[PDB]
Amino acid sequence: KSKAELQSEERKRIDELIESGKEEGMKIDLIDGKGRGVIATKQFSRGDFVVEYHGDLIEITDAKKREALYAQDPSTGCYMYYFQYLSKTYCVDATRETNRLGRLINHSKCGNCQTKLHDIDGVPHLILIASRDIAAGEELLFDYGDRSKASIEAHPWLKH
Amino acid sequence: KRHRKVLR
Ligand SMILES: Nc1ncnc2c1ncn2[C@@H]1O[C@H](CSCC[C@H](N)C(=O)O)[C@@H](O)[C@H]1O
Repeated sequence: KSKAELQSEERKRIDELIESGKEEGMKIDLIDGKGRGVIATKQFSRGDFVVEYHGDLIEITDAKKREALYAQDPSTGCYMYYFQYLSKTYCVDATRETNRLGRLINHSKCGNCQTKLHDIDGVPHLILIASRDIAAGEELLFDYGDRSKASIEAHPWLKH
Repeated sequence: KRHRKVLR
């Protein structure tokens, strides 16, 4: 197959999985020092779609409104995922508890998933792709990407 | 003190 053909076939697999919301090969576990995490129950191969980071897709005005409200309640966790799309700031706000697993995946700078922006006919999606082969039983991890001094002071696990 | 998740 040509690159274009392989890319088309990959886009097709990804679009189908985004559509179905199917989240196979994963389960929730308690991970020491992290709260809940998501662990592989099957081997994933490098390049495989893992999961969508699924939640409320919102723009910047609403994101700030929600942040200011979440900041007032210390029991509320951190599930807001910011990105740039077509020169604007967007956020997948996964604060609401649902059965979707992307929102539960923990942080490492040296993890096994990489987030990508995936556009379907003008609708942006954040998806996690395996950055290497992932063993059954190991925790899914990606780089949260917040390197700010303000965050790292309060959340030192962001440093590694 | 909150942190974010941010695409890079
Ligand atoms: N490497 C890490 N070490 C410690 N806590 C982590 C971590 N990665 C993520 N977390 C935790 O996970 C939160 C982001 S949402 C990820 C799911 C969360 N563990 C839960 O049980 O709901 C972070 O604010 C922090 O509480």
